[PDB]
Amino acid sequence: LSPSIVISLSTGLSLFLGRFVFFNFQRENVAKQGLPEQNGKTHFEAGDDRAKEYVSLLKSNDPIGFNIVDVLAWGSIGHIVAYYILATSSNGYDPSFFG
Amino acid sequence: AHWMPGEPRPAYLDGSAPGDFGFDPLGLGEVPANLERYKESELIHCRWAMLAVPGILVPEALGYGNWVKAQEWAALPGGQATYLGNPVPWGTLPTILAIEFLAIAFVEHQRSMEKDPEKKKYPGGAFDPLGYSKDPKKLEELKVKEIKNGRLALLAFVGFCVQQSAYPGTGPLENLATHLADPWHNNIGDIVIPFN
Amino acid sequence: TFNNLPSIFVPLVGLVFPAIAMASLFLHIQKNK
Amino acid sequence: MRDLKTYLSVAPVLSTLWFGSLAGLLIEINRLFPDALTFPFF
Amino acid sequence: PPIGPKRGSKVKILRRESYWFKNVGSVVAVDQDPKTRYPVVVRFAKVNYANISTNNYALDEVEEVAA
Amino acid sequence: DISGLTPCKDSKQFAKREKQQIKKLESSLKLYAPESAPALALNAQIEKTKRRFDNYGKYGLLCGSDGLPHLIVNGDQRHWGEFITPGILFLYIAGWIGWVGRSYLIAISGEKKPAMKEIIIDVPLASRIIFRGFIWPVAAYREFLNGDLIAKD
Amino acid sequence: MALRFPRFSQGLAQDPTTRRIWFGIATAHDFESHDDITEERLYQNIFASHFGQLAIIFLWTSGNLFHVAWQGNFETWVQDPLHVRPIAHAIWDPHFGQPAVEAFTRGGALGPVNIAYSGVYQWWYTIGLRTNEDLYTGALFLLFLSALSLIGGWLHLQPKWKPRVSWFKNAESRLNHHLSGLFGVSSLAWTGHLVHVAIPASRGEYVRWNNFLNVLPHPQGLGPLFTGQWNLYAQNPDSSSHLFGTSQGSGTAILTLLGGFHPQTQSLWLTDMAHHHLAIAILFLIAGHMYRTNFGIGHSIKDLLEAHIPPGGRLGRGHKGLYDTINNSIHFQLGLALASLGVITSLVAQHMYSLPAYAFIAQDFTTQAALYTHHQYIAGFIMTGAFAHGAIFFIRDYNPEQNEDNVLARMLDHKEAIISHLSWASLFLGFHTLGLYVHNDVMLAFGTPEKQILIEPIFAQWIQSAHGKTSYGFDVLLSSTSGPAFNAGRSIWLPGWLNAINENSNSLFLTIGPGDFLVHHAIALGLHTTTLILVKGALDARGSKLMPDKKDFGYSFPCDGPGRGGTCDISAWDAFYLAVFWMLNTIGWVTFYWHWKHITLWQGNVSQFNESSTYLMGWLRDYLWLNSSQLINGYNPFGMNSLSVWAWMFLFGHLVWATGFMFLISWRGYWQELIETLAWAHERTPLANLIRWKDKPVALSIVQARLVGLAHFSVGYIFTYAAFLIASTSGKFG
Amino acid sequence: SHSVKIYDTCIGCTQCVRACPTDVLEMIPWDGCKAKQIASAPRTEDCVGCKRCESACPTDFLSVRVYLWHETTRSMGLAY
Ligand code: CLA
Ligand code: CLA
Ligand code: CLA
Ligand code: CLA
Ligand SMILES: CC1=C(/C=C/C(C)=C/C=C/C(C)=C/C=C/C=C(C)/C=C/C=C(C)/C=C/C2=C(C)CCCC2(C)C)C(C)(C)CCC1
Ligand code: SF4
Repeated sequence: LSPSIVISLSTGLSLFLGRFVFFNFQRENVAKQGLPEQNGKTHFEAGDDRAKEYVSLLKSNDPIGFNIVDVLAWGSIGHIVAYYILATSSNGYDPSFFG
Repeated sequence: AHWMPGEPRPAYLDGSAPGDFGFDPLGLGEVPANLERYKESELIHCRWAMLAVPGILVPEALGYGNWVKAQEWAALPGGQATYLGNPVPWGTLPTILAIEFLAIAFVEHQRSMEKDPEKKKYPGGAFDPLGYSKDPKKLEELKVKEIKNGRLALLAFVGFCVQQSAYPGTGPLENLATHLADPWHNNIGDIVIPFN
Repeated sequence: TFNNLPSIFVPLVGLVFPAIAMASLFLHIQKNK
Repeated sequence: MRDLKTYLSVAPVLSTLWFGSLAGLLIEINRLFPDALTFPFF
Repeated sequence: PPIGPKRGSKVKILRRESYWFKNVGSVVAVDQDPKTRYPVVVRFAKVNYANISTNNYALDEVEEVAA
Repeated sequence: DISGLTPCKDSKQFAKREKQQIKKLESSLKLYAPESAPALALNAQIEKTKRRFDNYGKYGLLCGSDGLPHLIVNGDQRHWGEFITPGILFLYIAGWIGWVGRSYLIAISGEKKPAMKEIIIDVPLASRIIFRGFIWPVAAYREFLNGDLIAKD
Repeated sequence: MALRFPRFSQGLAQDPTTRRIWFGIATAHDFESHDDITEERLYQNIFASHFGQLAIIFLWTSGNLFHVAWQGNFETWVQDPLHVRPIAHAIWDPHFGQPAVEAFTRGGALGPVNIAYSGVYQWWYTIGLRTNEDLYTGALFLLFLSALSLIGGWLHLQPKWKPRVSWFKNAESRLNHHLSGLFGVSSLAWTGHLVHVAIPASRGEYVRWNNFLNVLPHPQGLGPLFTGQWNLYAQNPDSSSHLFGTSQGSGTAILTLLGGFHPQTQSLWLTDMAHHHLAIAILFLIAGHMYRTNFGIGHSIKDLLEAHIPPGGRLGRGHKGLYDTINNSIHFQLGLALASLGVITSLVAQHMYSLPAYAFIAQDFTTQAALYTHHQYIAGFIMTGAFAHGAIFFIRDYNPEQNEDNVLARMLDHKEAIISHLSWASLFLGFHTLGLYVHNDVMLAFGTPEKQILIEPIFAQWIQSAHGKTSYGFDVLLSSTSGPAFNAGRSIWLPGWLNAINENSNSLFLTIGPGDFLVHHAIALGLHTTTLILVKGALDARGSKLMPDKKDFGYSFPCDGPGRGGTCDISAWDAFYLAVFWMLNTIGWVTFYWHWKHITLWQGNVSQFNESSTYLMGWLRDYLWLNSSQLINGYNPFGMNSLSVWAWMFLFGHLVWATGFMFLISWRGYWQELIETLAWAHERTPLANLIRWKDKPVALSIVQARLVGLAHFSVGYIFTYAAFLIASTSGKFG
Repeated sequence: SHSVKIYDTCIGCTQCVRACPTDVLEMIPWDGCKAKQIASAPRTEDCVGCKRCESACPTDFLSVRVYLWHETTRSMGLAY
């Protein structure tokens, strides 16, 4: 398997899990935690004028609600698992358990 | 129905649930939501272990393995599974892990999204072919049978794991063969009481 | 004159700067607005 | 003797009697079994 | 009606700032005036750090022990 | 031979320590008449030393490179006599004491002024209470099960 | 705000006495207690102060670099490192006599100089930095960073950039950035340095800023990384014959995991440290992207604490409400921070000696002792401060009604159990450790050392045997070849690790014995007792049965009067103050143990420690009396030597350690009634009625004098032991 | 200078006033105790801080309560 094939397959199978399988769980956990609450109020509600949850980057169209940040997240996991595969395969290491 | 006659039953263990023999010494199922989670996880552990017991004994009787020999091939780089002698062409370590993850994650995460606590354990329908659910007077008997055989299989899996721990390089049918050859002098006693 | 520079700075930091700082901070200690 | 047994019942007199007896016990044991570092009697 | 415990009733203390907190005591006397804020005089077996065995306590800073 | 320690009956440094101490005593024994009392005390100390080293030889003590008996307190049966058989013999005796002095404190807890029995010990009551702690472990066990070991405030 | 010098406090400014001066010095950095204070202004002052501290840190490092560049023999040290003395800085003392100039001329210098026992030579030589112009450039850059931190601290005090209170309370974005960038990108950048510079610098060529864009750290270059063939970065590990600083026996690998030491330097491989910092960079960059900041993903630390309530209530309400008692409380933040910092400082000390990272730092023996002693005393102090700030949190910042029944209020619910079981553990340890030490003292006294109670540390020897140390015959996971641990690692790092740990000459997992057991239990006594004092002062910070209103009196207050039997030293501050004594004792034990074990290893007679560490007259004779000969002979009547300064500092530390006893033993009241007589004498002495104080000269306050005695005590402790540990380890050098 | 605040647990025994060496305290009429009096503290500016008032207060913890605070020449016990 060439490394381009490995990277592409693992990334595709990561944001496939993110788009279809592990979407409702991730999003319901997100809604459960919701926001970082500083003394009941959020970080932006209490002030600080910089911790506003960006919506111009999260408004992207999808029937299920996939955004570019989930594309980065599932896909960072993708490239990470791909490079784990690639390095672990390219390293000719013998575990040699019991022998 | 009591795991130990004479011990008082917990008030939350009435006997109505399948396999409710009142066994809660440590007091884990005192709150009901944890008890429903525990029932679901008990049935999941049970079903996996009792599917596993054939997958441990059968390939050791005829499949020419001993249920850990079926794993050593992945511990050595270069070499794939001998599914009944013939090698499998689906790769050896990484791609089987990919298929396992991508399949059982989907299955178990479509299992996770169930909200009805009875379908969380006893879904039925597509998982109930042959119509062995249309008569609760026997479905309760069958649920008790599932729980009982599953707890038996869980204890048998402890037997597998610990007979593997005591004797590192054997299998359970070899243990039973040793116990059928010389039953007295080749039992657990040489390990609970190590001579040195 | 680079072996002479310690002779310039060790007094200037150790005798002169302490006199400066002690005087200035003693005035700051006793000031009243 | 009344009120002498109350004095000998007092904490220092009673402590010196108890610790003199106890110290003599330990001292005579160490005379009998000197230089002990193990308990070999099982 | 006489308010509070009795002149020999056993009582325990729920006052956080007392030496005898969660420790039982004997009610010496209860001042029947409804203007003294701390009427319940309690007697304790063991002295505090001030070598004092008694203090006046409130009605809600006290709990009639069931012994 | 645990922890890289030769036994003391086999350790050459242990015998060398014995011989060194014995020579150190004999060099002090020469200054006195062979029948005199200091000389006899030194000879008694010499036999005490010799049988001390013999007993540390026979009781399974392990000697290091320095040549001194080390104690293996881990739990090996061969060396239970170094720590555990004494240790239980401590926890018994110690637990005698605390089970006595506690019981006494419970027996003089219900007095009018119970502090004048702390400083003036009732020898009859204390002598009745002292041997209650002989078989103290069963009393402490049962009082733990009956809840009488821990006050309920 | 106020009028006189404590402008931050109009209570000390309106103090006619000299207490004004002292307390305005002391309470200057206690921004929480100043007048007209707000949480916003408190946070902003803290931020600017952090900038000032970073500026001073970079300035102090620039000073080190400048004084090694200007007055150091660093260009000569990088030629023959293990036989040329470092030079910290020059010395121009106009009180020096000509013999002292003849004596302090070391390292092949033009004049008198000071020997760098700090290890900056070894560390700088290991990370590159060959010529003195490199150190000059580094000092210039750190002066620039000092000015940058000063600029930032001034800029973030102006109104246009004064950050808001809710910005310092963003406890998710800060963790995200600090894990990802401060911890991860910084470890990644240190890997970049170790790969582009320090590994080429160890292997000859000098990759500097002018020629680092046109040299390859690996001959392929980013093919292995992008193509995933990362094993190509572990091809030529410069095996077993590499001369550090020259290309003889060098290699091409940059991230090989070898384990163990260099053979020449007896330090870790720069390829190992490059791969290390890379690995933890990946781990910290992953761990950064955890806390939700702005982007709709991540955790909220609130709903992690709020959600970690166990059913059954064994903890109680769990961590329900603990985000607010840390986010809104800077003393909880500071206590946790100093706790972690003391733990990892002790870890730095315990790993830098046994796993030395710098070239030829295990070969200079005074450097290792100075470093271990330094970081361990720093760690003990930082730990004492962690606990002191926990006490200050419990007094100033703890809100019981906000955190009812949670995991933090349950501390105060059963604080007596914690304090009493710490008072059991410390009491047990002291009784038995001292009993065995005194038993062995008496056995050696009575000439029967065979009767000693030499309890072998089987449980640490078993761990050493679980790491490959074949010196006890336990045959455990890494000492046994037939094991899962000696199979899954026998191809990667266990070769080097085994060949390093089995070497009896290095500090890696030293061969221990019964003296090591006994002194480890003394160490446990010290840790448990310092912990007892500090935890007891933290949990009795809000109040006790003797003073339930202690929270109303603040952290530092003298007492509560002689009433109620007597309330001397009842504050949580006083608990801290007594715990500094027990801390200095504890670190003195750990460092005496370290220094004697190591000086006996370096000398060669490990048998000396093994036969003499079990009884305390062995510590007094064979360590303190024996190793202090060359020290106290630093200046004798017929001459002096290079250790004259350490003899003088030894006696100086003795003098101030004894002067602290004046303030600790002798208390106030005697001194106020003395200074009353002195004030009478000044007001009735002719030609001195002309001169009159403006500050009425009162004696020192009580809590102040406990602090001043503790400061003299600790200064003397530290200076005395520094002098002894450097003079003894530099008088012979192993 | 100092802050001698008292609390309503006072029983009117008049021992803090009789211990006070600076006349900080003085009994006033009150209706909260059997003795029908309570110990005020007008002359807090004369308080040295000796806490003889609370080394003589026979309550469970204390009624009179000295909180040490800004120290003046009267509160630093200075005859010069
Ligand atoms: C009479 C005794 C005496 C005195 C006065 C000195 C004086 C000095 N020695 Mg020392 N020395 C002495 C005896 C003495 N020596 C003896 C007997 C020996 C043994 C042979 C030595 C060995 C020795 C060595 C080895 C070195 C010196 C050095 C120095 C110089 C330090 C440079 C300086 O001022 O930096 C500034 C001083 C300091 C930073 C230290 C003061 C720290 C203060 C107290 C703490 C901070 C307090 C607070 C924040 C500020 C308040 C003050 C504020 C108003 C400014 C200085 C001239 C060094 C030198 O010349 O290098 C440049 C040096 O390396 N001496
Ligand atoms: C806490 C630390 C510690 C420890 C563990 C020890 C331990 C020991 N020391 Mg050391 N020692 C210590 C502190 C310590 N010492 C200190 C602080 C000092 C200075 C004061 C000394 C000074 C010292 C000297 C000078 C000597 C010792 C000796 C000994 C040994 C005692 C042998 C002996 O007479 O006991 C024998 C046992 C007893 C006395 C206990 C008897 C208890 C009674 C009879 C009741 C038991 C029976 C009971 C009824 C239960 C039966 C069961 C059932 C039938 C009811 C032992 C190894 C001696 C030795 O041999 O050197 C090694 C020795 O010469 N020690
Ligand atoms: C990725 C972006 C980023 C980065 C790099 C930083 C960096 C920093 N911030 Mg933070 N900050 C950020 C984003 C970031 N911040 C955001 C988004 C916010 C708003 C929420 C804040 C809010 C904030 C506040 C409120 C404060 C800081 C502070 C700091 C400074 C920490 C003090 C220090 O030097 O620790 C250095 C510590 C380390 C590098 C960790 C090392 C620990 C290891 C485990 C030790 C062992 C290895 C050791 C390094 C080896 C030594 C060997 C040899 C080289 C000596 C540091 C400059 C503080 C400060 O100082 O202000 C100026 C401060 O008060 N920041
Ligand atoms: C050598 C000096 C020394 C010693 C022995 C101790 C001993 C102790 N300190 Mg420390 N302490 C010291 C100096 C010392 N301290 C200093 C200088 C300070 C600074 C003020 C403190 C501050 C301090 C604080 C703040 C705390 C302690 C605590 C403790 C106890 C810790 C538990 C322990 O180890 O008990 C084991 C017992 C001992 C080590 C006692 C040794 C004596 C022997 C074993 C008793 C028998 C002797 C003999 C037979 C009696 C006969 C003599 C006579 C009747 C004729 C213990 C009593 C803590 C505490 O008490 O809580 C438990 C605590 O919170 N100490
Ligand atoms: C007072 C207070 C405070 C402070 C406190 C403190 C200061 C503490 C400290 C603490 C500390 C200072 C701690 C430490 C700890 C430690 C630990 C807990 C450890 C653990 C470990 C482990 C778990 C391990 C493991 C392992 C090993 C063994 C080795 C190898 C690897 C492994 C991983 C396997 C606060 C602010 C908080 C709050 C308030 C109160
Ligand atoms: S505070 Fe003390 S002196 Fe004053 S009335 Fe109360 S009890 Fe009497």
